[PDB]
Amino acid sequence: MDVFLMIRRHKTTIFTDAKESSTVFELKRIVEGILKRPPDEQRLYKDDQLLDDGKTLGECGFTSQTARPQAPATVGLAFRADDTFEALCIEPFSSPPELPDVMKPQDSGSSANEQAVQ
Amino acid sequence: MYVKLISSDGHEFIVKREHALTSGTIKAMLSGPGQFAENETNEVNFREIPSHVLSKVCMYFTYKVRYTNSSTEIPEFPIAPEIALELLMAANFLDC
Amino acid sequence: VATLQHLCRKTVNGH
Repeated sequence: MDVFLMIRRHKTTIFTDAKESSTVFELKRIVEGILKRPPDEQRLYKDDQLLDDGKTLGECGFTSQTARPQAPATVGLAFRADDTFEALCIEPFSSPPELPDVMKPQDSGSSANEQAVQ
Repeated sequence: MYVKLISSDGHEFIVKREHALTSGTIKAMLSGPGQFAENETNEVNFREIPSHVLSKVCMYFTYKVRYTNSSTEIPEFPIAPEIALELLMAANFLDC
Repeated sequence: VATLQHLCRKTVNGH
């Protein structure tokens, strides 16, 4: 019945809320309000995969076990125009002490610089 | 309705208005008695709260919403020598 | 339920 969803973007993450039986189309509206992107030049990703707006959170993969106050759901939003990308790689905010979204080893990478985006 | 919170680090996080209404100050900012810039609406700005901290307290912003009508378990957030120090003035600065 | 303000004091008050 209810499910918590979240959109993922580098340094940018939006907490989105919707009903498991709502409609990927409804969650899409939040993007046009935060990123201002319509259901055309934008793509969603769920569970290391691509989100399908042809199904609902429950008929897509969320129900009440992969989205809630205990375990929220994250979607990757990327816009493809000619040759550009956005999501795909979710840059996690600052969390070197705890909240290790993954096994971030951090062996080396700080006082050496690496390409750097600008 | 949702609001975006920015950390002095550069990270950004947005929580539904009601989800952010758990700050006591973020809700008043959505319409605080201030001027209106061509942009920047329903957003929060903390010049003294890092990204990892604004998200820490933010979890209670949503946890408190569904726990406000519970009154049975209501666990407690984990605190240790690594995270929680900033919440001292930041967590308290965000009302309850 | 309380915000993070009370949980943060738990460590400073005890820890």
